[PDB]
Amino acid sequence: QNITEEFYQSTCSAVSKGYLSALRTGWYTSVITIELSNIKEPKCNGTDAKVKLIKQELDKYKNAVTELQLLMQLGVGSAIASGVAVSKVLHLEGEVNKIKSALLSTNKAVVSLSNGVSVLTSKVLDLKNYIDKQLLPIVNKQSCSIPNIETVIEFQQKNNRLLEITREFSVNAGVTTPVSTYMLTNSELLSLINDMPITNDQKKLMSNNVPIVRQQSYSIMSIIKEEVLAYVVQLPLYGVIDTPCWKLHTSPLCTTNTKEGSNICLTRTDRGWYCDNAGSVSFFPQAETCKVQSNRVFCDTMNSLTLPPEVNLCNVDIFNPKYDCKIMTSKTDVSSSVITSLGAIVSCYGKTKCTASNKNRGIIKTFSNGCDYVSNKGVDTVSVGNTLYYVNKQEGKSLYVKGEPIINFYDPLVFPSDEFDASISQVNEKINQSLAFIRKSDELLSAIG
Amino acid sequence: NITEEFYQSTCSAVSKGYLSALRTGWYTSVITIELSNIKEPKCNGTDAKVKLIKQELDKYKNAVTELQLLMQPLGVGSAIASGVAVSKVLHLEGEVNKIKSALLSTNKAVVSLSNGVSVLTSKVLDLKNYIDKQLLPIVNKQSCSIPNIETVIEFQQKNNRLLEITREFSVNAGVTTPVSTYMLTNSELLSLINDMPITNDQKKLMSNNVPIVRQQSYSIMSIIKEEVLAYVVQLPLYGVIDTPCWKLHTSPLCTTNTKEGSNICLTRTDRGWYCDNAGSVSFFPQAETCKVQSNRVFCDTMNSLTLPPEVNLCNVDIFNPKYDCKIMTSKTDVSSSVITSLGAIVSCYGKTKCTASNKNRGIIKTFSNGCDYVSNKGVDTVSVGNTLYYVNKQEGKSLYVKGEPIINFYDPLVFPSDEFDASISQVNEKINQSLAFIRKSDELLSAIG
Amino acid sequence: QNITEEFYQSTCSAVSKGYLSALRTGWYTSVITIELSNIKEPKCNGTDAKVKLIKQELDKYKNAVTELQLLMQFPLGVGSAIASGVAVSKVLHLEGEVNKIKSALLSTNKAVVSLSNGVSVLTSKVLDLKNYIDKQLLPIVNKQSCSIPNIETVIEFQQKNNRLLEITREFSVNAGVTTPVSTYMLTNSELLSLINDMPITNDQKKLMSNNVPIVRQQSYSIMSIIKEEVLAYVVQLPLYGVIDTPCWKLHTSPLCTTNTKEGSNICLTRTDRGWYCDNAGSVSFFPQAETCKVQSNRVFCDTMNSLTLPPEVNLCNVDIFNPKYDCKIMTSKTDVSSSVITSLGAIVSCYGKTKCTASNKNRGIIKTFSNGCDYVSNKGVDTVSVGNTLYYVNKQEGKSLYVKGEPIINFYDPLVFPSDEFDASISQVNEKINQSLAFIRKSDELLS
Amino acid sequence: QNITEEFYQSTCSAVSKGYLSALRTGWYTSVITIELSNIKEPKCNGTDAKVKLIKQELDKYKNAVTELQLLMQSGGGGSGGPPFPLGVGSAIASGVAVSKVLHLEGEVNKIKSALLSTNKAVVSLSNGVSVLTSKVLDLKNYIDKQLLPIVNKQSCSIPNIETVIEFQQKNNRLLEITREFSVNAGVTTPVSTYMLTNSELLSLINDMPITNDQKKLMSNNVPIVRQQSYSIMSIIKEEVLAYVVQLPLYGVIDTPCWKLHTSPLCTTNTKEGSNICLTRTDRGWYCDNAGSVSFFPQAETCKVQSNRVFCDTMNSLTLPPEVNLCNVDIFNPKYDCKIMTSKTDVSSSVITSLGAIVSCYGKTKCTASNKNRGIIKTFSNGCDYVSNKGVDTVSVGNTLYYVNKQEGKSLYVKGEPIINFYDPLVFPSDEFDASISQVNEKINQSLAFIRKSDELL
Repeated sequence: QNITEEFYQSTCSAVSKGYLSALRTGWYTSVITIELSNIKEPKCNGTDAKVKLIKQELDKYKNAVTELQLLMQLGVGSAIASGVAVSKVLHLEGEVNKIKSALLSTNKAVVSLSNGVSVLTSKVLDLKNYIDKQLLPIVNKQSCSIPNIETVIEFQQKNNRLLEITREFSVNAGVTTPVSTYMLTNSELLSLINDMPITNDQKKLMSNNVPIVRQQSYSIMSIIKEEVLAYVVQLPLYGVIDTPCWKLHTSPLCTTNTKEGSNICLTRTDRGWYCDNAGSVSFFPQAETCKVQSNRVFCDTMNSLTLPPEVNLCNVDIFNPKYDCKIMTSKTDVSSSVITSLGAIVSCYGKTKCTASNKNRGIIKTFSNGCDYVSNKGVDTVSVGNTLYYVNKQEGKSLYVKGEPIINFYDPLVFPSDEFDASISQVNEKINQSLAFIRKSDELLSAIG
Repeated sequence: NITEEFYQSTCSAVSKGYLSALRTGWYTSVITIELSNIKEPKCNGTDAKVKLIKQELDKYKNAVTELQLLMQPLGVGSAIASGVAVSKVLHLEGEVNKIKSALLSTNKAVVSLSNGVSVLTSKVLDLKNYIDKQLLPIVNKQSCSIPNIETVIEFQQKNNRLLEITREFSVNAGVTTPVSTYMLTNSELLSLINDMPITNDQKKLMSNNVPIVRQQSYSIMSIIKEEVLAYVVQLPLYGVIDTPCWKLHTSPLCTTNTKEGSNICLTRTDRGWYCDNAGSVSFFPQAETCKVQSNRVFCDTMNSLTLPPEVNLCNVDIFNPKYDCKIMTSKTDVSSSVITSLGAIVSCYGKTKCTASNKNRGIIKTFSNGCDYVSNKGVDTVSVGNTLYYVNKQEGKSLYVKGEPIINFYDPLVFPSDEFDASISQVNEKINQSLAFIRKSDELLSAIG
Repeated sequence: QNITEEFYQSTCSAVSKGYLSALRTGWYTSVITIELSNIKEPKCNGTDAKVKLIKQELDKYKNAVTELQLLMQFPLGVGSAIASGVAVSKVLHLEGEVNKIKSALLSTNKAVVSLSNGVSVLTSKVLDLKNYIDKQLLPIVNKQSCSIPNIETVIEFQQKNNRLLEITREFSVNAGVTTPVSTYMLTNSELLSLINDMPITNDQKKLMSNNVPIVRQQSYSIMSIIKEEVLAYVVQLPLYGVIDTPCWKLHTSPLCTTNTKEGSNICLTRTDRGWYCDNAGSVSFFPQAETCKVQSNRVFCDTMNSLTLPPEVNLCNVDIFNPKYDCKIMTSKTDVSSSVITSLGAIVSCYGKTKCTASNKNRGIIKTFSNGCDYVSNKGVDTVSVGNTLYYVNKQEGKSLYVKGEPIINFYDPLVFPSDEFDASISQVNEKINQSLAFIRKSDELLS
Repeated sequence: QNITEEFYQSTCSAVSKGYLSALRTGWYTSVITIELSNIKEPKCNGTDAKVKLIKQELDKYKNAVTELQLLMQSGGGGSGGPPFPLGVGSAIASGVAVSKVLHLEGEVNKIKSALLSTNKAVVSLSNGVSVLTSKVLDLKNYIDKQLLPIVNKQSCSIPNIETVIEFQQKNNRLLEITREFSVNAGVTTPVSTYMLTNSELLSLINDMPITNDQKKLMSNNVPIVRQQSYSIMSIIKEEVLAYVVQLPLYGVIDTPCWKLHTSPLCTTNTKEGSNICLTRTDRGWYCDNAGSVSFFPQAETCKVQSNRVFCDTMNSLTLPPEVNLCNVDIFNPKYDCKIMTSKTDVSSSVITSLGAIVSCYGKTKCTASNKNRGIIKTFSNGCDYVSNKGVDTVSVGNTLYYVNKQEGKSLYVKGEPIINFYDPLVFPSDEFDASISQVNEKINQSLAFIRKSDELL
């Protein structure tokens, strides 16, 4: 493999490349079912120790049932419209029954619902069969033939799943992310992925990264009726796979020459993850949304902006004519560090002491005032002020790109020092507007001399 | 049962499993309408029913008048030359009389005409009977009996077919295709199919695909003389049937190696329908010259090429030695899509958006730059740029043939880049030529010592 | 509306601007039904003339029903237009669906119905031959003794049956899919009622309602099923997702040199002629002339017959040598006189001894053309005459402008000009010229 | 359940009306106790398998108790546990106050006596605060009776498998309670069924001193109540474990609410940087509240059921009702509508209660489509609105959004986008926060400077 990183001394930024995309574009929903002997209710004259335990469990099971019935009843959207769509179909009368019939002969079917959706169906727990067979004869009459100890233990363990489904939805109000292991066993998810109408490339991918698939899935609680508990599991579908990705890291760029509170600072405002997606670039500004396993980036495109491919030119030539590169400005000469994919960017301003260091021989570099970068080869920690940032130790090849820090090119009298969201062109229009005051208030003075 | 293979090497796909029905020849039959001779009313009465009956007389008379005017890499065919031959004989002296002689006592007979043209003939409407027995009796006398009201209504209905046949001929120079229920009702068309020198399975074939027969038939106005209207119907004769047909779709195949249009492009040009036929392959290159009902394929051999069965090897290995697969080359860096029988070929080039999507799930593939394929297995639409295509949803078995796109074997500087219809060998002729020059004139530059 | 045209003297091509888009991007399907009576040929042993006329029409109805039962069983791309409406057709083929629509319509003639593959469609009962036959016609003729029918019953049944036969006739020669959707398939009032009931914006309703003929052209009628005494056929209507974006039309004509020795000229023709409409930040390009239909200043096109181009395609009109987009051209040596009549003008390519003329209906010849590519507005011009061909100029009113400049065929050296290129570009010709220059200069340094 | 929505073209913003308030206005706190055994660690020699299992389960019980002691001393749960103009609260401030009273003298004993013949009582504390008090678990009774004569003696008597099993289950709730606390420094949200079973919480809701309408609202929306409730570890002493539970109190109910969605409003009149932008910034939830309008600007301090909006006023501002006049005329006289300006030409879509807002700028593929019909509108540059009338998705670039398919009626209010009235040569585009009037000033300043400057030249 190859993950590489370039550091642009001119812009105090770093682009780390070599990653492969896997972006969520679509959803697949499936219906999961637990089938309950709700009909059950215990009464009998027997009072063995082993009887009490089964009666206690029946109250637990019967409680979870009654509670579950009460519980039944930036770019903005709703993530779970697909699952809620299947949930509302399930409430149509007999739609639940279609599932029961299909799941009579095996525990995994493909039922086509009334809205023309063909969805995987799984029975994952058969509590009606266990109770009605091994339990109901025990506690229906009064002579209440006492069970063996293994039935006390077995019913208790089967009932455990149902109890922690109900615990989950007493605090989640029906919708969880990630979908939990009681919601769906890892073994069941693996069998679901194996049965999904997708490429064999996708199936291998979803199986390799089940933990990621969990975090990007939704459990949506649907119905309890006709002795069936049904909930929808909504899984990610990655339409984009193996396009190039790259991550942008950005730190402030300031003037060190002035030795006061008055200095101009400029920063690339467009950091985050980047992906090629259908002839454009999908950009994820909250890099908190993109999970990375190995060199693969798993993002949900619902959290992206779509940008023209020319945005990549702000990493080559920040002053290019083709893309209006976005920057911010401030007058805060504050030192900080940004740990990158296999390196570290340091901005060191003021009287702060900035260290690069190695766990075998202590301090191995002192930083000048200004913006600098070090590779993760021969550096373990980077210290800025009272902060010790450890550095990522993933293997890869780093590169230092030398250039004049572009903050030097700006003339501090006329610099718009407090631009929150501006660009390279927005800043020059502000500069030239300020020189407009300069020529006009000057040659007005040249009327009397 | 329809199957499909997509060859990724050559950006093409074959749809197998269809059954031939090829137009081998023609069957020409003569259709007669018996007409009373024009007798202008010569009657004075002014009841509204006489006015109405006279009005319909002039529609009839001005229709006989209109028909009197009317009577007086591929090959290049003459479609109705078969039917016109029969029409030409009827124009002869004493031939229309032969039709009358054989049709006094039947509504159908086989008549010998002078040129050895012995053709079946049918009398389909007898207006001379109706006019001379019921109508002009009242209206040809100097003072006219004023008619039945039901005679007014019935005469209009009887005359309707004669008027409509005249209209169809009058706006079509006398030749009509498809053949309508006015030239030939479905009752008579089925009757004629019962009496052709075809095998019974061919009689069944036509009698079930009657719309197809009509589309491929002609109706040639021939003569109006001797109280007789006659026109020639030309019905297709399907002499080769139930033999295997496969359809070849092809799409452009280009390198994406460089950006900014430095690419070379290659496209198979043999796209169309192929059918086994008497030890050869009939090739129909204009997929409109074929119709498809169910898994059947009605093609017209007149628009066909006869190819040796070795042409099929181009689908197996495009660099086979026996057949020289027709290819074209250009630099067309545009995106396109072909809907196959149970899939879609996508040739996504440049920076276009190309996706396959499912109606309930959303985007499920996002194609990379190059030639790919999706099957209708869980795919409902393909979108290329702004164009949205719908895939066929028939039940089928589609196989992806992995291989290397042969546009990469070719060097981008030896490539004859604008050849309309060359072959693999004709290009390798020009690669061999353009190569041989450079090595010589570069080795000629060696001996400057 | 304001229409403008510019003639680019440098590329022998004019661009008409100012049209307004209506690009069909999706389909809507409706199920149109005719409720039938399906009663057998009658046992009434009767002879009166009004009985005979009724029997003739009944066997017309029977034959039409049986005729319908037997019905069932270049840089561009390729699709199936009716694939959307064939979805709904085969939903109907499943038992249960026909009963659904029958229940929804036995009390009212218009409905919204949810078919079981997940589609909600408007459905209409347009003709009810069941209850007419069963209550006016079946009574008197299902008995061996026939009551003689009324005459106005004979006239009316023949009128009602007429639509069923006409729809049968249309389906019978068109394999069961028809375009345009006739007035027998859907009368004008029924269409405007559908348009009202569509879940479309209140603007698209105005567009379709005021362009009913064009909606007919880009629509389909799909014969679907007969059973349960119900005839149903699916009607598929255009949905113009793109509306009122700017559109423009590009006209092109061969641009050649004029120097005189027959067989010693190089030619060069822009090849991107067709319709262009702005569409979702790109340019949809309709290179087939037939596909786009122009009514008023509006251009109706089917997006499935289009190629999507980067917006920089438009720069080919202001600068064919532009850095960004490689403009598509073809070359040759075969130069003939020919004219292209534009939206509000005419391009004349006059070459050789051919005489070329523009003339007014009163002033006679108002222009005589020089050899080479030229233009003339439709202002005070009625006909253009190139050789023995007389073209008429369009008399649409609009403003036009003559962008003067040097024909680019002049810049090219005839002795290296690639004169065979069929589908080439400005840059492809540039590559081939630089190549042929090098070969000649290669042999020059390899003569020394 | 008549949800309706209007879209204002002039300001690029839609309002959903017809929701019902359920506002959290205050807190109810109740004390919950678990009786504990002061059992010393097993004192006997025993090696039977079942003696081992009971010994282990006692250690889990004993360890969990010293763990809970570690919480109640180091800290004790007593903690201090926002956008542009908002305030800053202290959620557990109410509950911790009751937690500290329990550390006083005899307040533990008042409860212990008050919960002797019952397991639910009312205690009036040493400060006059009357709190419901519930004993949920009695481990002292079980450990001392069924469990102590085994461990007490010099040689352990072997227990049953049933005693081994039943103790594992009685012990369980105490351990899970200790787990939750040990991982949260003794303050937990939401309140779990371990902290408080649905049986206990619905019984607790009934006994509370609140209206009948409040009881109905709370007893139905149990998960929302759990999400909005805190559980504060308080004290372990006196052989009693007691923790405070802080429940939301809905003092405002059934008043009308509405939600405002906004999007950028950018001039399309030019190419690339020449465009200038306006955007309303008062988006969020509004509810009529005591003749004022409570504004919830983070719409996710609110949770939404059918028709019903559960907001928390700690994240609210209080506004005069004239604020709604911003949704009929952004240039109104009474209230100064707050906006923001920029030069940011990137497309964006908002999903509303029953519609979609699309801000298509530059060259994005902005599109709204249907499951079975395909694209039913391609947006052109500007700010447009589509309802969910047979609309299932909206695509902006590569991003697919699903429209709300809520059943309701939608109104498109036509108007001139106000961004077209502003002179782009003298327009201010820095404003993180500004009002309509504040922008008119900065334009009055600039245009009146050129009044004087035109004079002198």
